[PDB]
Amino acid sequence: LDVLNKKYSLLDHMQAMRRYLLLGQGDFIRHLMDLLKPELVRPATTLYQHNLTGILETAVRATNAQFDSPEILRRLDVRLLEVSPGDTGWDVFSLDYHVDGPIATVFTRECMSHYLRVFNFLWRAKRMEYILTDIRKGHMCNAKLLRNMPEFSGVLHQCHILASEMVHFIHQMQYYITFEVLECSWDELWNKVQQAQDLDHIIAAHEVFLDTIISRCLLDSDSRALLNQLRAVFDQIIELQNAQDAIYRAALEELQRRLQFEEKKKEEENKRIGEFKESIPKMCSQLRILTHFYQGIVQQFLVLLTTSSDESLRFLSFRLDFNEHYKARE
Amino acid sequence: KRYFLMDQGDFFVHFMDLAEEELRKPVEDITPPRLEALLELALRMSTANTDPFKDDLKIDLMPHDLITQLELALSGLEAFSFDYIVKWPLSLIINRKALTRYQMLFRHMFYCKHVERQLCSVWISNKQWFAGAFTLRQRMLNFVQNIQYYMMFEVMEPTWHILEKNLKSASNIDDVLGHHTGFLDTCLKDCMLTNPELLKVFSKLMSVCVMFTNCMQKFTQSMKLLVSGFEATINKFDKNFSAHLLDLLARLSIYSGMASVISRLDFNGFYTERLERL
Amino acid sequence: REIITLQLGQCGNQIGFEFWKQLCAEHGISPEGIVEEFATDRKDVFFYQADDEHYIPRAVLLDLEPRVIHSILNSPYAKLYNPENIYLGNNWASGFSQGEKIHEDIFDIIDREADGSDSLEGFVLCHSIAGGTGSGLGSYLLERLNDRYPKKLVQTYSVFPNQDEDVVVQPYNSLLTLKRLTQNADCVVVLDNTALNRIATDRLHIQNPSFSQINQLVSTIMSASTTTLRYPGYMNNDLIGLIASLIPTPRLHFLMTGYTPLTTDKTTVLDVMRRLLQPKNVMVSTNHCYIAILNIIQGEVDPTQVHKSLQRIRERKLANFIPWGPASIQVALSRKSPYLPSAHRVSGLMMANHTSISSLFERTCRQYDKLRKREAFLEQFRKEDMFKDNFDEMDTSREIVQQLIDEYHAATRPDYISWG
Amino acid sequence: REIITLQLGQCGNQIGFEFWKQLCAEHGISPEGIVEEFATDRKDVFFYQADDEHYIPRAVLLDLEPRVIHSILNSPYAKLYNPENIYLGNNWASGFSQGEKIHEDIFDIIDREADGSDSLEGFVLCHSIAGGTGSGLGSYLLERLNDRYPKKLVQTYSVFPNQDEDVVVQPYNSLLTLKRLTQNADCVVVLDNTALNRIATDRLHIQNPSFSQINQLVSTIMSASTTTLRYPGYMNNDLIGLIASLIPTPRLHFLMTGYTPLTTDKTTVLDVMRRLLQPKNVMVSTNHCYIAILNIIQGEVDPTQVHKSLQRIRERKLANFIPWGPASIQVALSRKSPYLPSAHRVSGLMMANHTSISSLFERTCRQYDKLRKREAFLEQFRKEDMFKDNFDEMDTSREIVQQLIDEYHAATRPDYISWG
Repeated sequence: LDVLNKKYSLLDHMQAMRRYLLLGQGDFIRHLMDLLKPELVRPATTLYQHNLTGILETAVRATNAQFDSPEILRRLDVRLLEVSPGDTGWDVFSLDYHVDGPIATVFTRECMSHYLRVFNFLWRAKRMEYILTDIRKGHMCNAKLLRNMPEFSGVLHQCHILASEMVHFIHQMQYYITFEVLECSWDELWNKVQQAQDLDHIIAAHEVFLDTIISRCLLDSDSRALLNQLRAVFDQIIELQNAQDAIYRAALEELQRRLQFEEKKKEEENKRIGEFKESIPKMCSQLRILTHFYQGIVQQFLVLLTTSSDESLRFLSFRLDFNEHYKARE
Repeated sequence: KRYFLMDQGDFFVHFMDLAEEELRKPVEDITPPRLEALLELALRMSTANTDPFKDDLKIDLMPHDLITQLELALSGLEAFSFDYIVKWPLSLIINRKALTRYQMLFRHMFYCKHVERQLCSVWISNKQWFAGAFTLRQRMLNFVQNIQYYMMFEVMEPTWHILEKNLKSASNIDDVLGHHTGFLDTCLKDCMLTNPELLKVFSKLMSVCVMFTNCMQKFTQSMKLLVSGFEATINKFDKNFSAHLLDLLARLSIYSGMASVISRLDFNGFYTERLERL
Repeated sequence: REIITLQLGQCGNQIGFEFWKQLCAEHGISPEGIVEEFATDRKDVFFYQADDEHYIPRAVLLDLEPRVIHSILNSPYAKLYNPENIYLGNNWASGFSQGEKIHEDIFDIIDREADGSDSLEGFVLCHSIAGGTGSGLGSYLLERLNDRYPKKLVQTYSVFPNQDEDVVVQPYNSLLTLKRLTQNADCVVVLDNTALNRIATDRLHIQNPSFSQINQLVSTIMSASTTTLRYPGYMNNDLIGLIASLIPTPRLHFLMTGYTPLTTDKTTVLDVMRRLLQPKNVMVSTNHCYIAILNIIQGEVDPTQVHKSLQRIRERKLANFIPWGPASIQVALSRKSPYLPSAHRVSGLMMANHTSISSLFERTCRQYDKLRKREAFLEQFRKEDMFKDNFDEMDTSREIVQQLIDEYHAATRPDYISWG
Repeated sequence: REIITLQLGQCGNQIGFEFWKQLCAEHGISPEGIVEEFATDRKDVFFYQADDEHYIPRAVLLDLEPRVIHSILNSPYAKLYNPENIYLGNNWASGFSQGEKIHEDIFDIIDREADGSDSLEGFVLCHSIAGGTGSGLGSYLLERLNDRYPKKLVQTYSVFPNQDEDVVVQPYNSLLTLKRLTQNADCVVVLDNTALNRIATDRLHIQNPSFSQINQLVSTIMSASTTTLRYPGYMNNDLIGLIASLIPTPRLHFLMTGYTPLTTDKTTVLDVMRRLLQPKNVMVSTNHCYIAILNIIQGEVDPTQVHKSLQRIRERKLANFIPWGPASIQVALSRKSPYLPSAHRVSGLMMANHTSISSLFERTCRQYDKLRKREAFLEQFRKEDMFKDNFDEMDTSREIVQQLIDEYHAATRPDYISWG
């Protein structure tokens, strides 16, 4: 154990399997993902690995990760999975930590596969949180130009209230993943390595560490339907960025046309007021059924959560509702 | 002894008030995570938190009352207990049978802690002019507090003092188990978990007092927001309380201190015999 | 739950300060307030707990024209408290009217510590009867906190003014305050100056500086009466269960107090019980007899000896008392306190309903009546005349305390099947 | 991205200087500015990094007729900054007109640090409401940096002037500045002088030199609120994600602040959460209740205890609040800072939307209205008359803040399906 931790630096590698893969460093992940958004919204047939590698260099030496060991930062590199003709960069992307030395004896391809699975989970959630903070950003930017139109007040206010329960949901999942899926497990791992005097102990501790991560995350065989429910609440997240923008591509532009009509004057505008009375009920009735759809799928998540594992998943149930919204409208 | 024999009473006076309103409801209406949080509480807020063993305590129920020593529509006042679990070197002395005997003692003591605080709580609700219910309330509360003290300092504390001398003289573990068995047998036998009828007279005694609390508070809140049809129920409760009291005193007088409790209950020696025996 | 104490009067503020000094010596804190690591005990029912390491006692400090409060400032316990409630008459009516005009801000001070804590159990009133600044104002706030909150308990610490006849307006004041204590308090802990002065002259050689000694005697009593609540016992360790055992009749809530060490400046239980029943170890001054007694023990007490001791008093015929109910004499046990120098290890308490005090009451009911015949000792104050133009409220209070005396005289006998 | 701070007002420049002193004690630099080799931490969002070994804080230092800035010069931190932006009224309108006439060169100073860094996230405005030199000018530049850049975030550090009634022109000034903060800022961090003065008189014995102490209290708050951004956490460690969780309604962006050590001159999480919810550990002064709370922890915190602690407040019925959405109470965890002497290891934060502050607002909405009836307290300044001849912009701002009060009163209830 002594020669493996210094001549091959086995422990410093283990510190960098939590930082990077399990998002334990966190600033490098968000600073990489802000700069990679227009690339990944494209189809990944027009994306190549050198362009990922290059912007990775910016992220690494702009962020704190530059001050860690050259070996562990060298072992971080991008990877791309196999392509399909129908493709999205968000669908095919990975970070791969290389395994060099005789460290293959300690870490097998199977634990890499489970590593990639939990990375896919915390990939989905970390994208949808960025989309929702764009929703809040659009609310704070466009509305103080929309102070010369009070007829949108109903539908804009309805979109404002629809944002906030999504903020509550994607702000209680991301503590259920923090303080129970990456902190209690980290305590039991860091206890059972630092006391252990044999390699057979430390391997069999990382094994049960990782299998408990598979149990606590929603990637088990029996929790599949649970995940298939959870994907449905991400749906109405990403859908919302179109629908909200479907306001501004008609609402905000007409106000600039109105200000140019006013600067002309230094018969037309009646039709502009009337086409609002044609447009507003349809977008309102669309937002209403999107609302009811979203409420129905999150309530159907919460009723399914009651029958689960005895203690571990049950904690999440408490997380999703602290006010008994789903026990006053149920 | 800290949780079963009530050696931290601040734990109980916090826990009972914060727990009874959820505890009172029938079976299959309570959920165990709620009560587990409220219990873990009144332990962590109290100064019973100082001992190193505070997570062995768990809550379970007894849906089967005193019948088992040879419920189905209520719980938490008829199905409630604590189980303090055991490790391997400590399961040689305190094992399953000792734990069940401790639990069936603690369940009978939970009722005597319960009914007294019902009487004290209905006292504060009202701090010519019907006042005979005051006399009945005072008689019952004096009775149940005397019974409670008599159990506390006649049986439980002196034999615990004796155990503190006996276990320091032990030379093998077959003396330790023998002292623990004798302690357990004496404390179970001297309390009211022993007769061929197991003193159902005492259960009916406390039953008419919880009926008395219930009817008196329901009448006073409705009067605040007949007066002789209400009188008949109280007169009946007084008659039943006196009748069951004479039954308990008769069943103690037949079996040969232990006439102790009478000397406290009637200091003057009034009602000491209102019917000759045999 | 938590218990809030309110002290008014100069003498009341003094004995409240000495009581908090006694509890700072009791509890695990320093005279600056800072926690000591030598310490079982609970500091929550009388002390607000921050993490400012100076646990602030739950006292409401109100006053009129502060004189002795300046002497309260010049002390090392000025860092124990600063809740900023110090604010700048001679009769019951003048003090009542002065308490009437400023009720909003003092009741805001009350609402402040009411909202400060979440659990609330009781209010202790530290007050002197017919004390001038205390009288009138204390009865007014007594009426107001009972009228505003009917779910809490009202206890009072009170001394009795007796000098064997000088203040000529004292029977009016004590008469009205006794009406307000009977109808606006659920229990009253009654003391007098005369019996403690007698015991103080018995133990020491004191004639002039008596006040400084009797304060110590009072504080030892009030700490002793709270040892069962501050240290967790299992019997009457809340205020409500304590008062629920002591009242056989809702007009009788006055508690007799004693203390078995008469001087502190081995034992078995029958010894301290028999010493306890003597009237010289009692602190409060035809057949007159107890209705029901509760005695509380503090010390190294073996459990089986208390049973034998109670059997001993049963065999002595020291029970020459006979009320109309089987509600009997009461023993309780609490521990002697650790953490301080504790001399005279085993010490006793009594909490008893005794009707001898009615004689004390009728002395006031004598005196006022004589002055009512003379009509030259009311002193005719202007706010007193405006507050009551006919002075018939004193006559109505005399009627109420006359009914109180008749109910006492009925409660003495074993015949209370009819009302007295 | 990087965040630029702007301080104006003499009091604002003082607390900005003390804040940079606190961060120089925090970060791995010396009081000359030179790097210390003892040090995890990021010095990029508030400090421009050259290799001049004196990392210059990203502060814009503007002033009017520098008096206290000379005292800022005589300090060992005069080598920390020199961006050369020091330039030489009494009302909101006079200060607004004085900010109007010199807008080009101060906006050139803004465009200078805008072009200086490549990534830009937010502007912090360190400003005192109705402060004289700060008022008018700060509202003007607030309008201008929101109008010029709609892609960035606007945060404000602001104290509330309250003296319980002297300046007669303050309700006009605060009324107009509150309009400008509601419509030209996305989030406002609200403080008042009175609650910090009350807590300062609680902890210390201070009456006259209060300013020097409350500055320290404020600086501890502003450093604490930035510890999650300067040290890398994973939740709300950018400004945008932090503000995106705290706003349930775009008219409500005022954040309540508390601090669990009330005095610093062992713990589990349920203890500091319960101490946190108390109004005395809160720094900002019918049913009024929170809409949504975020609490931030800093210290040696075990991860499973925070889950039990949140379960504890759920069981206490300390949640006697009820808005109309399931957006709930929020916990977050960040580390306690190394590298400095750190006493009172575990300390807390709260960031909460509370409607009790609306009472504070309507006090101003009371006062101005009374002066609007009298018409003798506007003081009739000449630039004030030329800037608005009818003074109907104050009436329109009163209409806007009246709609703000109605929206607050609708937000209190669980019925906000209709607009208030």
